[PDB]
Amino acid sequence: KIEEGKLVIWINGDKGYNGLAEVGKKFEKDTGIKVTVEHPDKLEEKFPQVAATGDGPDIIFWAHDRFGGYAQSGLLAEITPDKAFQDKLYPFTWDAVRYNGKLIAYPIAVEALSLIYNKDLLPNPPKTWEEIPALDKELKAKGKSALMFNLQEPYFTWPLIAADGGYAFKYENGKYDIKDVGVDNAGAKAGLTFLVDLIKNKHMNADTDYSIAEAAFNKGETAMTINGPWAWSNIDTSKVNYGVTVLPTFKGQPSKPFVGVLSAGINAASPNKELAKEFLENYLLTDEGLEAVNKDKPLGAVALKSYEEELAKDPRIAATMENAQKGEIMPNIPQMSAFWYAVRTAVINAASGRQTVDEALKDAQTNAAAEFGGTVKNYETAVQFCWNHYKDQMDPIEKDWCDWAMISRPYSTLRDCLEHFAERFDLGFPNPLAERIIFETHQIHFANCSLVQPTFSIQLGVTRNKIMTAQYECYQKIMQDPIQQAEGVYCNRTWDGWLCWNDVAAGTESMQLCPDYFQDFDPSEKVTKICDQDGNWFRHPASNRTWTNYTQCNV
Amino acid sequence: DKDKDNVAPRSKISPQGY
Ligand SMILES: OC[C@H]1O[C@H](O[C@H]2[C@H](O)[C@@H](O)[C@@H](O)O[C@@H]2CO)[C@H](O)[C@@H](O)[C@@H]1O
Repeated sequence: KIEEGKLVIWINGDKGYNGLAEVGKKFEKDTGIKVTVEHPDKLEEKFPQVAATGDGPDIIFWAHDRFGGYAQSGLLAEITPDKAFQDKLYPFTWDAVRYNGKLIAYPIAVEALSLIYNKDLLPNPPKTWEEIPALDKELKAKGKSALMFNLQEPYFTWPLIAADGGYAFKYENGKYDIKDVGVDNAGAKAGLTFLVDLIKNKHMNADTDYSIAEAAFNKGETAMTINGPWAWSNIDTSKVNYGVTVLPTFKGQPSKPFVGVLSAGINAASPNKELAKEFLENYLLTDEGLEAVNKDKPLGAVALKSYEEELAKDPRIAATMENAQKGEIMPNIPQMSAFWYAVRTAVINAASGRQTVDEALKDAQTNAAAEFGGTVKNYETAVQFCWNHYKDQMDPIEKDWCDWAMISRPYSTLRDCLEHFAERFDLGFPNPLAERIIFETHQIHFANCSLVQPTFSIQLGVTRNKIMTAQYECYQKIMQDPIQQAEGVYCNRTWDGWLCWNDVAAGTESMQLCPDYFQDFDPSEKVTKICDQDGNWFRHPASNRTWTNYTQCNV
Repeated sequence: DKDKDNVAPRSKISPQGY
């Protein structure tokens, strides 16, 4: 239950929460109502989980893109500002929080990514992405790098991916057709290729995250980064001589950041909706409230016209809005959660070399579409979707079901799909439903094959082929040999994701050599797996998932 | 052997992984 007579507010950890707490202080002075500001990790995910049970904060801040999904889930109160109040904010900021014709949140501020550069290293920053390699080469000669930014969140890579023609959905005539998706298209491929080539050529590192990029920039090690207005405070503290400017072009077209409007929604389960409204309209959305938050971490271009006017001469804000005009306002529709998850997965897979750029985008769009059109809304529907595609691939090739060359790609894609959706729905992998599905293929497709091992009669890459061949062998072996012939309590034979483990007696630590799947695995080091005193494979207590110890493979 | 994936995914080694 949410407690009545106070306000709990959630906001992300990169924003000015200390400044927002000072606004809370003013509210409590006047009204006696205590305002607590929190910044949980993964709050955009945590909000719908706790609010679904009628719990959570009274007020949730995020960019507007997540809010339609929240509204669809019944988690948000419709807000009711009057005409006089609406007039105090820019019409286009209201449009960002308008979903099915209703206002679902209060708009706070317009955010867009810019190119941030170190004037002491690079007084004339590059106008194009194409000149960044040669520039990095020069800088590396001096112990510096050209560019570091957060590669882990697709927000930061989308500007490049969109530049030459990637898009989420197109807003035409007031509507979004969620069947027309621009993730798997030539322009997205060109921009993602360019990003991947930067990594291949060691101009960037696939592991770079927010904290690493911020620290490299703020220490003077990298001449450029990509970030939003919230980041300028820490730069100021570091005393780097920086400029904020237009993002580089790609193939002669602007980088297109996805523009967010920091927004504040009211939990449908709050017993304090009136207090929340008062706080938001009469304390936060005033020149004085917004100043308090902005002084802590810059907001960007605020939605309140009076304060936006006061700050409009900041060249950093001007740069922010020039980038915003080149990009596109994010949709607020429910499909955004799946869109972002898709782009994240594509980028991670392509940047690591796990998939080609073409395969990464193609799979990302396929699995996103499954959610966008409502076919897949949970793991049970996901598994049905993965199986149905697999069946469609296997049915016409029946005479070749025992030929690894014909079935390897369908079988690998089956696992990619089952595992994608497990991660998506916060489940482990392997898991019992996915295992049931894999056993089913062994039963209906592979039962006439003479061998436990896969055998022959585009193909998978080296690593994937090694993993999938081992997987197939493992399931076939379980099918062959269900029985335990010895007396006693035994863990059963099992596939852990990477390796097959024989049945063993309760209270055994089984050992095998590290698999030769990865260039950074030592195939002379050991993998261990514990079969507990009750005959159950050990589960890691941090996750409660059955867990093999690969920690020594990698050292 | 350079045709193998470079880096084992850390997430699969973590307590959340395999
Ligand atoms: O990376 C995907 C992520 O992008 C946006 O999140 C931004 C947010 O808008 C900014 O305020 C800032 O906090 O950085 C975030 C990126 O890490 C979308 O708003 C978000 O829904 C999406 O998952």
